[PDB]
Amino acid sequence: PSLLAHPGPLVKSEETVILQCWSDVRFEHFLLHREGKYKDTLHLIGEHHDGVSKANFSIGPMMQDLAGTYRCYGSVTHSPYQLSAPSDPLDIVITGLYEKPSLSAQPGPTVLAGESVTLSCSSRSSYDMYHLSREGEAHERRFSAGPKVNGTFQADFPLGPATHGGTYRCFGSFRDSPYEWSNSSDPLLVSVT
Repeated sequence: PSLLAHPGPLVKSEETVILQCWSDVRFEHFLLHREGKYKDTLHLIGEHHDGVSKANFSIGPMMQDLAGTYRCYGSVTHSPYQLSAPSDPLDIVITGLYEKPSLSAQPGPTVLAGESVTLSCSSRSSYDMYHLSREGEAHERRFSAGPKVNGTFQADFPLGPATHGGTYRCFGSFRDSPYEWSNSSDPLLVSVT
């Protein structure tokens, strides 16, 4: 069973996101499970169309307790449901809780293919961790304040040789609450020619 967030895993406080469970395997039920100290499971009757089974879970107005790692399971029995193998884990985080950092490009937003571009994320408020996100991509990059316990005001993300353009966003977070992030910085569209 596969699991993906719509429109994505970064969820603004109090908004809602949809986590969709789907498989080729015709499951009558789908159980969306959240790990952690707020572990829980949601259940939805499956739906089959072009030979595929899927369920859309609406993750209620985003709240801190709803953030964390999720996994779903297909099932074909009646409660207690006999569960299939879990999907790959998917982290969901709540954003919009702290002052957005500033995001900028060293060469600049417009660069030549093959030339190096570096993004800097900064803030007058210290963050223990900075996150660099690119629209359309799952992997995120991180920069830690490290062992030091008083956060850091800046994070540089060298992207290396420009290859394809993209829209970037960065966020700050604290060590004691890793799934809770700041408001997004203004998006930075990078163009390569």
